[PDB]
Amino acid sequence: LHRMKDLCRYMNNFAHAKYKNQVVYSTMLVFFKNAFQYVNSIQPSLFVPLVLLEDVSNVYGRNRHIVVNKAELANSTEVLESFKLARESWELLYSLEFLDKEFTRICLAWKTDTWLWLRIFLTDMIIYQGQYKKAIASLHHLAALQTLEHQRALIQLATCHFALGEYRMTCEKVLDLMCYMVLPISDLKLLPCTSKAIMPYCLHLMLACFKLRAFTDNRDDMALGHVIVLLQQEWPRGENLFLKAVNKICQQGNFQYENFFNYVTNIDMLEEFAYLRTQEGGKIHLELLPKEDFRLAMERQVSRCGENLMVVLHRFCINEKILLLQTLT
Repeated sequence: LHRMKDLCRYMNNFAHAKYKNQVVYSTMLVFFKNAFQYVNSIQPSLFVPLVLLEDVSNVYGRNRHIVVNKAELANSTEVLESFKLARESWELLYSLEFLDKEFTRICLAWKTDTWLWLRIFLTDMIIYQGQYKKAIASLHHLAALQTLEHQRALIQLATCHFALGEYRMTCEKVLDLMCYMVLPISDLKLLPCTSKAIMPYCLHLMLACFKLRAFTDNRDDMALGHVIVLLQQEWPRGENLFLKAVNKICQQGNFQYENFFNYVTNIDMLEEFAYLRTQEGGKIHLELLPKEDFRLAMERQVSRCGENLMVVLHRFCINEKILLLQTLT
């Protein structure tokens, strides 16, 4: 590819059929070879499927990189190299004008559906590119052509709908995503189509969305509730954000997040809320219920310590689908 780049550099910067034919066809075979390798690595069912995502790890805080662990993908280095080389092949195909035209021709001559392997590989290059609308269209193409590949389509739609500032369509796609994910448990990521890597990513997605929806100097209370509920995930990393939420509630003093004692299964949450209610965290009026009934409800909930966190978080996600109304901001 780079020998051709030097030779094609010379043939492009300035019939000359040989150079253009080489730059198209040699790239054509190498592009299908590398794309076949990539989609034989990720989503291997076309010849656990893997998906090229964008995980926002810092929810408490041509030159793109894929953050894939060596555990879920032990051959991640050369798979990433093959994806990069095929992306460069596609870029060099569409870069030179004659190469662009006759590559479009040769790809149109074969199955323009791009099957599923080539279609997935196009979705992956486009998501890695930084452009998400053609990625979303290619994922719709997948869904038309197509937890197996439904997990693939939904999770890729989620990461292409995040796209730096949508924050709602991602939530809807992800909510429809766990509907297929039933299990009792900061850059682009490549995670499998299983719960272990998709559930934390989806929860971080909702956490970031509701964090940006909540801390906007407004009086939105439901967003604060969603924020606290999702923050239970991965303690004690959410310590500072919970402290900020407590300070905000002390400033306001009108927390009305009914169904509160149905999702908040954390001892520290309840101890802090009781701290706020006695004299010293202020005298903060808390409508956590849909005087005695309040302490009585906290006494029921301290008895529910444990209650493995993903089960209750998934129950919150599926039962309270009305979170899209607060997600509108």
